[PDB]
Amino acid sequence: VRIKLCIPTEDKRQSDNCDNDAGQFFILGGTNEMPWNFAFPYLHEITDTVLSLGLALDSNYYVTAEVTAINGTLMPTQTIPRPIVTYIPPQGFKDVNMVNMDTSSLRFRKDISSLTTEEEYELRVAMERFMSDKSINGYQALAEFHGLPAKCPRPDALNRVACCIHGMATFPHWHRLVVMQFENALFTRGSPIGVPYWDWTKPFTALPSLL
Amino acid sequence: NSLTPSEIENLRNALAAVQADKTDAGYQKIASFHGMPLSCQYPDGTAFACCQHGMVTFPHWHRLYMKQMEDALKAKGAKIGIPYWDWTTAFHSLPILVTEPKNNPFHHGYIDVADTKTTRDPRPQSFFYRQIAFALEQRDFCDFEIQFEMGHNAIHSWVGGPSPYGMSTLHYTSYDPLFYVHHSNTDRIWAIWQALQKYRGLPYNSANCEINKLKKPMMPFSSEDNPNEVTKAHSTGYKSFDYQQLNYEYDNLNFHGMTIPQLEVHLKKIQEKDRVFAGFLLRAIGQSADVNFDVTFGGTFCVLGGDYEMPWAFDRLFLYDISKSLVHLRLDAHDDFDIKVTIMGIDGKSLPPNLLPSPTILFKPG
Amino acid sequence: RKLSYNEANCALPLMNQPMRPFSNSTANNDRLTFTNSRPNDVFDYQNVLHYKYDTLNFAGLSIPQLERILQKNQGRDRIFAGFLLHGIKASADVRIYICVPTGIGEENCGNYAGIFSVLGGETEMPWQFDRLFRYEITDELKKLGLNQNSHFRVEMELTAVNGSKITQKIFPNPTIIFVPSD
Ligand SMILES: *[C@@H]1O[C@H](CO)[C@@H](O[C@@H]2O[C@H](CO)[C@@H](O[C@@H]3O[C@H](CO)[C@@H](O)[C@H](O)[C@@H]3O)[C@H](O)[C@H]2NC(C)=O)[C@H](O)[C@H]1NC(C)=O
Ligand SMILES: *[C@@H]1O[C@H](CO)[C@@H](O[C@@H]2O[C@H](CO)[C@@H](O)[C@H](O)[C@H]2NC(C)=O)[C@H](O)[C@H]1NC(C)=O
Ligand code: CUO
Repeated sequence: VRIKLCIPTEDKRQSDNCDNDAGQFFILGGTNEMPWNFAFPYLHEITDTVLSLGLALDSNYYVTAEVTAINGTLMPTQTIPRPIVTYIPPQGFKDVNMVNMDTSSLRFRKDISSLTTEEEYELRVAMERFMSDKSINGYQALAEFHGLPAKCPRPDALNRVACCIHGMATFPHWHRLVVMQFENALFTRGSPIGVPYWDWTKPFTALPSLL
Repeated sequence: NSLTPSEIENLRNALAAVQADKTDAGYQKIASFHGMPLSCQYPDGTAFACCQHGMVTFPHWHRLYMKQMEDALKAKGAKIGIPYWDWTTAFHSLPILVTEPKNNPFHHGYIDVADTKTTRDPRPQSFFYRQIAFALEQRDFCDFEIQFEMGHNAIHSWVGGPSPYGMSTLHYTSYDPLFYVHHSNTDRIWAIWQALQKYRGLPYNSANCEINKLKKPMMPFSSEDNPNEVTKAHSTGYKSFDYQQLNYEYDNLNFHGMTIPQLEVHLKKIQEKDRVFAGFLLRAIGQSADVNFDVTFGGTFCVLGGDYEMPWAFDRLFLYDISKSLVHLRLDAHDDFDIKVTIMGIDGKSLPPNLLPSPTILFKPG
Repeated sequence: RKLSYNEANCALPLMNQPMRPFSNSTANNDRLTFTNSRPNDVFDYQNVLHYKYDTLNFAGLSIPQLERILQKNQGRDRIFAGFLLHGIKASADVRIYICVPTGIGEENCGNYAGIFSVLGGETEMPWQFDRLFRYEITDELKKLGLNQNSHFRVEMELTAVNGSKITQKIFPNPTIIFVPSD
């Protein structure tokens, strides 16, 4: 597996600078091989070449892999899960601060139990109207975002998959955004609250009466 | 504002104290430098007014000048720094210290050269807020200064009015206690900006335009005859950027109600809407005058200047948003318009015509 | 041009089969169109179909000065993209892009050059063009500072009328033809 270091393309054209190769490694295997998977990621240091190209270790770039079988046969990229860049900051480093205090309003997401009956009814109405009825700006579209009308990478064409991120470090980013969508959707339809949460961490006997 | 007696209390006496040192200056020498009595010489030794406005190194000179002044209350119970009043924040009236008629050191100054105390003649959302915020918007230092200087002198125009002995004039302004206090503020504004940059990773204690001029030393702060060691040390341009080694502190660099980070959000927020500006070329003229805009009212802005001042010309244009004017006429920056202006002298007359050339008119999205 | 205007040398077996709906006794009952169902009969519209066009000048240009424009157009070096087209199952829209390599390393691709359309529907009679369709890409290459000798290539990007639903390559790759000055 040859390691190519790529610099992303802005435009439609596939102009991604993958010219400069960052690394290289090898894999022993065979037929009637014992099935196996390292329980931990293999890390191949690319810091030096990343420094050579004059782009910060922090900044955006990616890594692609050329898998050549020992047979000499060039192999499909699908053979191996795509490489990732892992960044190790100078310890210790505090990431940038949050914005000071609060002003003048933020959507407040409460425990479902903390909801007054009024709040229950009002976000019930918001949900009721968002859901009923259907549109492009409606509930079913957002419900469709996550999974199975399969619009990924694009709703075209040949092979489509679910859009939601799973088995990745970016899972919670994706679903955070999604929850924000839901929030806007309910706010514009007339609810004073941010989307409430239910602690499943707290021991519970039954589902909240809300759902 | 927010002062607690006797915090107010200590100071008058200190200002009182230096009214006559009067040896070092004691205060009149300290006054002369911005003021009328002649600071320096061309090599021909001709009178100059050692005023360092109109140039890019404009803040340092002053920001110092506060220092010289600031030091001057030294161990005279100069227990806190010169206060600042945020003229940005709209105000129905002037601030006390400089108003109270009786037994107050801030009412006026005197002038051995003229035999008189200062006379001031005030003249009639907040205008300065809008004007300053723009300055903050900018990222180039030079770009910032032009607006920063012009936002500034708008007050030397309006505080003084039509008295030769006053804040409207270069000659005797420095004499009026009101002048420093206005400054602290002007200086404060500058500081805020530095914090801004710093936030943005742009240079703040440095500045890339123009390398020319920050290096020229500054008189009088240069002069041998300045018996304060400190200012001479930073008499230079490039020193005096980091006001930290002064050493003073502002209570808080927050524009009204805004974290610095908050502030950028604000400006960033403003920036969404596409704007339209007018920019003038301004250049030296002996007199000091105010200029009134038109297309409805678009005005206005003022220029500070006096006899025997070093001539100056700004490198860059001075911008003044006139979008509210267009909406007023319902124009789209598309329909095309005549930008009409007027330009009064501080003395009662007389709106002489440019002088300044023609205003360009430019559009910023968005 | 003194070249045949009411006859066609180019297609010979096709000019004598009467038009299939117009030759069908049902449901074409108009004797005019029925009688002239053959292509050859439809060549002269004026004598046969009894109509005229108000002016035959195009773009306000009389036919002599039109032919002049055409020939002066032939005057310069031009570059064309050739397309071998045939019947898709349905109608689709093809866009034309020009790929210019950067020095290091191997490189692509698109700046927008053109667009043309292909018509169709299910149950259409199958068809294959026996010659290239040409698309002048000369001026776009001029705007890229490119040449006929300069290194570059031409890619088509095909979008169905379904609504997006971009298609994989169904047509042979674009030819590049150079025509020297007249
Ligand atoms: C709009 O999108 C669909 C998405 O597939 C296009 O697919 C077309 O679908 C037809 C049948 O729905 C396909 O026909 C099939 O062809 C294969 C052989 O390739 C044959 O084994 C099947 O029995 C069937 O006949 C067709 O391949 C496919 N055509 C293309 C190029 O998309 C549909 O065509 C699109 N609609 C339009 C406007 O063309
Ligand atoms: C001439 O046209 C007629 C119809 O215009 C053809 O007869 C059929 O018409 C029915 C009407 O519903 C259609 O369902 C059939 O499909 C038509 N013909 C078929 C079955 O092909 C008639 O066939 C045509 N004659 C010729 C030889 O073209
Ligand atoms: O499923 Cu993807 O979100 Cu819990």
